[PDB]
Amino acid sequence: LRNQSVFNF
Amino acid sequence: IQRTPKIQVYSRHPAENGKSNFLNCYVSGFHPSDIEVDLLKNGERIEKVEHSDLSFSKDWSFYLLYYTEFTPTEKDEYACRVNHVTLSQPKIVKWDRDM
Amino acid sequence: GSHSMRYFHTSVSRPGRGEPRFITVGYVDDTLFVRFDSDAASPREEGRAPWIEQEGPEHWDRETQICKAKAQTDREDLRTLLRYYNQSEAGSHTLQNMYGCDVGPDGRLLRGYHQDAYDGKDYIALNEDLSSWTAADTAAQITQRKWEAARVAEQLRAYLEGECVEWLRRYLENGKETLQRADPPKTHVTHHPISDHEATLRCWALGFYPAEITLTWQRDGEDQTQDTELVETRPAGDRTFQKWAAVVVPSGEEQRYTCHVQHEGLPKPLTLRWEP
Repeated sequence: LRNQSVFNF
Repeated sequence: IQRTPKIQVYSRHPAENGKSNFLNCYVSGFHPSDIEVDLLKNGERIEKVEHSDLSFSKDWSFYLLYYTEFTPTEKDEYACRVNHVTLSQPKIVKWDRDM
Repeated sequence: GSHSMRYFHTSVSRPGRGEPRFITVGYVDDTLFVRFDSDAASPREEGRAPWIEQEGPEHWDRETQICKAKAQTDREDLRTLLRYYNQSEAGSHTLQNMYGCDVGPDGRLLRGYHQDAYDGKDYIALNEDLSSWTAADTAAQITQRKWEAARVAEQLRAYLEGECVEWLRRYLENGKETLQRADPPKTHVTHHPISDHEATLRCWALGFYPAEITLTWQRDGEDQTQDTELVETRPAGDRTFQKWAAVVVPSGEEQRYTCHVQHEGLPKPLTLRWEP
C-alpha cells in the first residue's frame, strides 16, 4: 500500500 | 557523473540442445537509465524481445532484464548487444553456456 | 525470516520530447507486485503477483491516483532542482525515490526508509530515527528546511510505522505460498583448463529465492576474497536467482579448493569440490 502523502522539494 | 553497465548473458535453465529455454541479458549498475539492448542470433537482432520494468539498486544504479524464449542448438550463436551514453560503440557479449 | 516492502520511483526528463517518463514499481522482498508506467496505453497501478489480484477496485483506484500525483510532483521537483543547481533547461535529468519498511520474523518494524537521489547521487534521506534528515549538499538543505517547517518527517514516520508495516504483514499472509518459501540453490562445480599451468574452477548456485546468498572459495581452508571473481546475483526470469564464483588454480592443486554456499533455504552451509 503506497503512501498517499505528497511532498515537494 | 555516469556509470557504465555490467552485462551478463545466460539462460534461465541449464542449456540442453533442442530443449526450449529463455535467453537472458541482464544489464545492471548503470546511470543514466536510457539504454539500448538487443539479443542476437547468429549476429542478427531477435524480434519481440521483452524487458523488465525499470528499477534500481541501493546505490541508485539501474538494472533491467531483457529476455526471449529460444531453443539452443550446437550451431547457433547468441549474444547481447548493449549501447549506453558511457560506451563509444555497442558492446557485444557472447552467450557462453558455461557463464 | 525477515521481510521488506519497497516502492521505487524514477522520473527522467527529456526536453524536446514531451514530459518526463515516470516508472514506479513495488516489491515485497525480491518479488515485484505492482508497476505503473506513465508511457503505458492506460496508465494505472497494475498487479504483477497473484496474491495482490484479490485487492478490490477501490484499492487500485487509490494506488493509481497516488502514482499519477507522484508523477506530477516529480515533474515539479525536476524543475525545482534545475533552479537549485543553476542548471540549463536543455539537459535530461533523473529523479529517484525509494521508501518502505523492513519487519522481523515476528512482523515488528525493524527500520523505515525514505530517500531521494538526483542524477544518481544522494539528495536527501530520512534518517533511521524517522525524525531527522541527511541532506547531501546546500541544495538538499533547502528541501530539508522546507521539510522541517512542514513536519514531513512526522508524516512519514506515521506511514512507515503504520500502513507500511500492516500492509506488508497482509501481503506476506496473502502470499504465504511464495513469499514465505525459500528455494535453496542447486549447486555444482565446473572445471575449465585454461592452459597446462592453470585452470578455472567455477562454483554455481541456481534456482534460489530470495536473492541473498554467499558463495566463497577457500584454498586449504583460507578464504580467497581477493583472488575470486564474483558475478552479480542475476534473475533467471522464473522468480529465482543465479550466481557464480570462480578461481584460477595452479594445475594439480584443484582438491585444495572448496566452495562454500550460504542461503536462507539451506539449514546448514554447503561445502562443494570439483568432482572428480
